[PDB]
Amino acid sequence: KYVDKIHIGNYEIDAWYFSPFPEDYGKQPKLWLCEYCLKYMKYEKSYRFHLGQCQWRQPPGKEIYRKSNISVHEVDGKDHKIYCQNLCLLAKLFLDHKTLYFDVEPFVFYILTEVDRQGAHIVGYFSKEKESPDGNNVSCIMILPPYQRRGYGRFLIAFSYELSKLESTVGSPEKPLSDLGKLSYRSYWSSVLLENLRDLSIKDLSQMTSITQNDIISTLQSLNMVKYWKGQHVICVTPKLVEEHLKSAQYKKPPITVDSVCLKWAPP
Ligand SMILES: Cc1cc(-n2nccn2)cc(C(=O)NNS(=O)(=O)c2ccccc2)c1F
Ligand code: NA
Ligand SMILES: [Zn+2]
Repeated sequence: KYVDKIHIGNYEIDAWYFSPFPEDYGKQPKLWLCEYCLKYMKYEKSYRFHLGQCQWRQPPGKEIYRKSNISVHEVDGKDHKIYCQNLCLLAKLFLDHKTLYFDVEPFVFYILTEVDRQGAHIVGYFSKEKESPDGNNVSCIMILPPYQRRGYGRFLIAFSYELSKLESTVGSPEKPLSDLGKLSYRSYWSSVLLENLRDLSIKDLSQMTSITQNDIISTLQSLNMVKYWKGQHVICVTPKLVEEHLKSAQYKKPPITVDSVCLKWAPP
C-alpha cells in the first residue's frame, strides 16, 4: 500500500502518484505533515503533539522575497537536507516525472508561502540545479492542489525568470512538464510576449524576458505571429492583432505580480 492521502495544515489532500515514503508510512491510511518543518507522521496523536512542540512558523533558509503576505524562501539542499527531502517526497505525490528525492544537495529550493497571523503557509515550490548544464532555470515546479489555478503557479513561473534575468541568462523548465505545467507555461509565455509586443526581434524578446528563443518561437507559432524567411523565424504581427489576443479571457485574471523591488537576491 502507498500513501494515498495527506493532512497538512488545515487541508486534506488525495495523492496523485506514488511517492517513496518508507514502507511503514505508506501502510497508514493517512500521512500527517507539519506545514512548517514538513516532518511527516503516522498518527493524528503524534501530529497533534508535534504541533504543540514545533517552533517553526515558516520555511528555513533565507526569505528572498516579501511583498505584503506573499513570501519566497531560498533553501539550499546542502544546508537543510532533511527539510528538502521531506519537500521532495511531498512534491512527488503530485508530480509524475520527478525522480530525485534524497539527493538534494545539488539543488536549491524556492518555497512560496502565504502569510497570516499564525505563520507562513506553504503553497508550492520549485527546485533549481545549482549547476544546470542544459540551461534549465527550473527543475521541478509544484503547486499543492488546493492552490492550483489560482495565480500561484504563474507567480512562481515569473519568479524563476526574474532569477534568470538577474543571472543575465535565458532559461527553460526541465521537461517533461505535467499537463497543468504545460498549459501554465504556455499561458505565461503568451502573456509576457504579447505584453512586450504591445508596448523587436526574437533575440530581443529573449534578452528582455530570459525566455529561450525556442520557447519564444514555439509560442509565437501557436499564436500564428511568426513568418519564416529563408531558414529564419521572423516576427510578423500587427499591434491590433496583439491587442485582440490580450483582450481574450485567457489573460483576464489579475496576477499576483512579482515586484522586482521586493526581490532581495544577488546571483551566485
Ligand atoms: C507550472 C505549474 C505546475 C503546477 N503543478 N504541477 C504539478 C502540480 N502542480 C501547477 C501550476 C498552477 O497552479 N497553474 N495555475 S495558475 O497559477 O493559475 C497560472 C495561470 C496563468 C499562467 C500560468 C499559471 C503551475 F503553474
Ligand atoms: Na484532494
Ligand atoms: Zn514541525
